[PDB]
Amino acid sequence: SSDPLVVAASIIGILHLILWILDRL
Repeated sequence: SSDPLVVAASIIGILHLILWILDRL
């Protein structure tokens, strides 16, 4: 639904950002 999709997308973006920061370090 509209509430679960936006939450899922947000978690995905956060995980990608964390991975990128770990690679830069």
